[PDB]
Amino acid sequence: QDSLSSTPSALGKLQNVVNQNAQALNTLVKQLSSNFGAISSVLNDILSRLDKPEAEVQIDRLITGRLQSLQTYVTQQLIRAAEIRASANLAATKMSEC
Amino acid sequence: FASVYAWNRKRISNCVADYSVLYNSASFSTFKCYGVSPTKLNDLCFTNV
Amino acid sequence: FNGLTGTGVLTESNKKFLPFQQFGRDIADTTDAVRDPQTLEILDITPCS
Ligand SMILES: *[C@@H]1O[C@H](CO)[C@@H](O)[C@H](O)[C@H]1NC(C)=O
Repeated sequence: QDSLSSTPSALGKLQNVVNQNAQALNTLVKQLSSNFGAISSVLNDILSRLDKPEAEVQIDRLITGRLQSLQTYVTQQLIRAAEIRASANLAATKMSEC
Repeated sequence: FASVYAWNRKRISNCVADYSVLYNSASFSTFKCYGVSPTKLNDLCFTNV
Repeated sequence: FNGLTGTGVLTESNKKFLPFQQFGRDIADTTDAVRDPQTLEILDITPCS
């Protein structure tokens, strides 16, 4: 009890999971600020200025970039999920055997 | 009007801009817009023109 | 608002805007507060449910 209450790094393993997940979401949201070659990162600003054929060119650039950003996020989550599953399996084994 | 090598520039600010009077005119032979649609200009606001 | 378009619920803001500031921004580069161009009132912008 005294050790935990005086050791800031004692629960680093659990804090690391929280930090990594928060970081991933912050990255995903910040990608919405990228132009990806478009005149603007904001769809409403594109639609309010350009007509259909011109807007479509600009929108396609944003779709490509945002779709890639989302695919990156999901892939990383699947990999991290596998790591957590392995940890949970070990914890379950220790519960039974210890 | 100025010569093209010594072209004139005028700054326009702090005013209401009606662009339809120009676009719907029959007196202009060329009217081409870039980065913006000519039919949406009246819905927009700019810092300077 | 002065060419800034979007959809959401507008409410009175508790954000202490300075006299020169016209709008606030989120990390997604979206507007989450504006100054009304006629009343100079600060409004929060919340996305519709
Ligand atoms: C016009 O805008 C000014 C602020 O710039 C405001 O004080 C005034 O009351 C407004 N007039 C009307 C009719 O809204």
